[PDB]
Amino acid sequence: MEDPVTGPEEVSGQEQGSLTVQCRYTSGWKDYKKYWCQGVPQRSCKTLVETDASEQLVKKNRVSIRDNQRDFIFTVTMEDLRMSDAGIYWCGITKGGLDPMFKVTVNIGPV
Amino acid sequence: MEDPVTGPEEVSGQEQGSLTVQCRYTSGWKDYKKYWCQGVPQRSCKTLVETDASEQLVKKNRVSIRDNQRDFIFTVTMEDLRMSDAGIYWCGITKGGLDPMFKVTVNIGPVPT
Amino acid sequence: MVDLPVIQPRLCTHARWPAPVYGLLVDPSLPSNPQWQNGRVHVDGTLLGTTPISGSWVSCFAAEAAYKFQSGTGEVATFTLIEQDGSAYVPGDRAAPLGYPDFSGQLEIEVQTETTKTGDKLKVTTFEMILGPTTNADQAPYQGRVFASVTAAASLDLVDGRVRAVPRSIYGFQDTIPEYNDGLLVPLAPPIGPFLPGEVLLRFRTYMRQIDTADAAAEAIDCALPQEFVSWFASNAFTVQSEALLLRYRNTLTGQLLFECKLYNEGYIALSYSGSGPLTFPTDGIFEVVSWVPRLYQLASV
Amino acid sequence: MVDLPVIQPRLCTHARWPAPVYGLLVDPSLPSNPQWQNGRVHVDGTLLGTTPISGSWVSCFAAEAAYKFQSGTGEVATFTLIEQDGSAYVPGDRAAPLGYPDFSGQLEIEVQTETTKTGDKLKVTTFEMILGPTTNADQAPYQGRVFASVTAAASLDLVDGRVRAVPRSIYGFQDTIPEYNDGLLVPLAPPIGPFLPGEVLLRFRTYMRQIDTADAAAEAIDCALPQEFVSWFASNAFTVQSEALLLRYRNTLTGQLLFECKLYNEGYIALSYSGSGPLTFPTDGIFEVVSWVPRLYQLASVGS
Ligand SMILES: C[C@H](CCC(=O)O)[C@H]1CC[C@H]2[C@@H]3CC[C@@H]4C[C@H](O)CC[C@]4(C)[C@H]3CC[C@]12C
Ligand SMILES: C[C@H](CCC(=O)O)[C@H]1CC[C@H]2[C@@H]3CC[C@@H]4C[C@H](O)CC[C@]4(C)[C@H]3CC[C@]12C
Ligand SMILES: [Ca+2]
Ligand SMILES: [Ca+2]
Ligand SMILES: [Ca+2]
Ligand SMILES: [Ca+2]
Ligand SMILES: [Ca+2]
Ligand SMILES: [Ca+2]
Repeated sequence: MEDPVTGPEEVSGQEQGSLTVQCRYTSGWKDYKKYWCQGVPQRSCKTLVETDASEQLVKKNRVSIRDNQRDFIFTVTMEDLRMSDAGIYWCGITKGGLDPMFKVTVNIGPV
Repeated sequence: MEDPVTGPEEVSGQEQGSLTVQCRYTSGWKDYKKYWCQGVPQRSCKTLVETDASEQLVKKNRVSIRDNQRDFIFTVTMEDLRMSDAGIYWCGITKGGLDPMFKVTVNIGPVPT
Repeated sequence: MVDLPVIQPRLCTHARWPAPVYGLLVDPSLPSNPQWQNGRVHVDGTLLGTTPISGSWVSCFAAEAAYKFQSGTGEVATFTLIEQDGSAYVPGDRAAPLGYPDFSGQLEIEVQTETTKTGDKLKVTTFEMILGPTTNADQAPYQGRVFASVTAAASLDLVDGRVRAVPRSIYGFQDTIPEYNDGLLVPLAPPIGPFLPGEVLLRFRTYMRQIDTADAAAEAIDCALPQEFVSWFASNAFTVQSEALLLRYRNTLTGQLLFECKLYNEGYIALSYSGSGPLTFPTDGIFEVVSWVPRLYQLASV
Repeated sequence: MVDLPVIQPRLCTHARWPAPVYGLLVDPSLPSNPQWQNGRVHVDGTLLGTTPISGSWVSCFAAEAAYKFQSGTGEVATFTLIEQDGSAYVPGDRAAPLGYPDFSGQLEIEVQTETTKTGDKLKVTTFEMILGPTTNADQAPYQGRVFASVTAAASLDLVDGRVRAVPRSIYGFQDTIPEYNDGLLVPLAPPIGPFLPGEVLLRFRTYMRQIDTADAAAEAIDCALPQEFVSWFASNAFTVQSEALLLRYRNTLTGQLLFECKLYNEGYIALSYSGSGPLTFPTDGIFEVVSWVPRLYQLASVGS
């Protein structure tokens, strides 16, 4: 893997249910903050949840994130899904300048 | 065909030899002037020979052009080839505004050994 | 005595986006006291904010560009900003180098590039650059440091060198100041104002080339004065004798007075207007100076 | 008394390509009497050639654009020109709409486009447009009609509409007038000049974004006056009171006189220069008007 971070291009969940996104990265990015971002433009996206560069699980409202720093994967969960949750999201790694980011499109199926 | 005019993307000849270029076109362009152009920028290329919209031969210097308006091919012949002939050339159809054109790269080398 | 260039607004240059002035209007529904940083000049000729003299500097920047391929992002540019005349940029009493964009969104910029790739050398490359309002790019034009990128499956093999980035398009335009210093405050030209009760800002309008995947509506951007007025005041260095100038905006071929207004010394024009929605004016008039007036001078309504 | 704006050349706007002025020079090896059509103004304020007031108009054009896909060419733009303030273009005693490029080569231009395709709407599209010197495109900006294209495998599904084309790059630049009317002569501002013996044109220089597959050297373009001088004369409408104006170019902090020169009434500056190669000057001086003078006034010469 040459990219710093990769994920699923698309992910689907059902209204009122959940979805999970595995943001896989390469070992050099272990000690960096990881985050889950929403919307466009890409680099002014809204951070929904972010780690503190440890393996501590973080949850903010309906979004959770945890960085597995052995396997180098941070997992995002979104729960109690709403149709308005559909759209463009990003796996992100915080660094100086341009953050590594990976575009994830979220689709929501009703009922 | 759907493109108005197609040529050989690459054509190669040898010093003191000759080569031919078939500029094949679709039937609607039968009664248009055809030409052979040299150089870039594309649309200020140097016209080396241009027909008068008939099937009559035109020759200038080492370059000939002949439109066949039954098979819809104008053929360009370049004779007594020289290394300096190599370059970018164009099949062209003259019309108002942007001419249909097709880029032909002409390569020239010595006869081997 | 102060005078003004004899130029119709429609023949003038916009001071915040490099384009003609197309519109002249008041609109009380828009933010009343915008904190624009370009197109800001004092009547005594003092340039304010990041306002340049030359219209060509507007919404542009100059830099020593350094390029690095970043797999999964593309070719990344680190721009070490200079002033657009080539002199060194030094952080000081304004937000950024002269002419630097004073609005937000994602900007396409064009720069000259040079490649080592076989078969070409010079071309123009379009980069994307996030301006603001907040970003995760840690933009710091105040520190002379900004970042841009261009999608590329592999390295473009660019040669580092001096560029002047000019604006191609705006995406997600917001008329709010960009990220000047990685989230920190910077020195700014103050909000435009104050206005007397019933006064509103006169706006010179142009339209910005735009990316928008759903809406075809034009992207308006307003400025307080055409760029020709900026260079006029900067050249003339008039002496101010009161707090404002009474102007008349007139058709010179008809004599028809279209309105009177006040140019406050601080470089913005007010009309007295009580309407709720926009009122546009013809762009083929001429502004003529009538007299110095005090701040409290009361204008005839339009 | 006639005067000039108090602005250093390095803070000024170029009058033939939309960019800063970067250089101030003489070069006797260059064509001595160029027939530039932009950056041309009389000291009495009369705009000459296609010169506009606003620097944003320079090397641009406005049009009603009609698009049509042509297999083998791509998406073709037919641009029915208008003036850049939206007013109708009327053929008259100049070459083209105001601001229209007055050089040759192949220009990349940028315009706003609107597509009907699902999933987008507005974007900016780069077209290629041949300018001159001679072309097989039958460009006729004098008639208000020019053609451009962008390579596309299938239609871009563009919606016809009004555009303002701004320049992205030049390819095969030649400083010679473009095809203004399909190879016919058009009304032109005359060649710049005449010059007294020993006088050469003072040049304001900028550099053009370029496509060039083999050479990295910058593409210089000169003009006779910065755009700020154009709008200054057009705004002031000074009265002519003799044949020419004597100017001094001075550093205003040190007081150093760098040279004297002559602004002829017809809008160009002559320097008396006795060297053979180019000579550049500092760009942080100020031009000041001294006096009206006759055309035959002999300047103090600047040497090697
Ligand atoms: C995009 C273009 C700017 C080019 C630029 O210069 O770089 C400008 C030129 C003139 C503008 C139109 C003016 C009339 C209309 C005004 C109305 O309030 C909004 C729509 C309206 C049709 C505008 C759309 C944007 C235009 C076409
Ligand atoms: C490309 C830029 C133009 C962008 C424009 O504004 O849009 C300009 C900025 C200033 C220019 C350089 C100036 C110094 C040198 C002058 C010398 O005679 C030629 C080389 C030299 C190094 C130039 C190269 C072209 C530059 C980099
Ligand atoms: Ca960052
Ligand atoms: Ca043609
Ligand atoms: Ca930051
Ligand atoms: Ca929009
Ligand atoms: Ca022709
Ligand atoms: Ca070149």
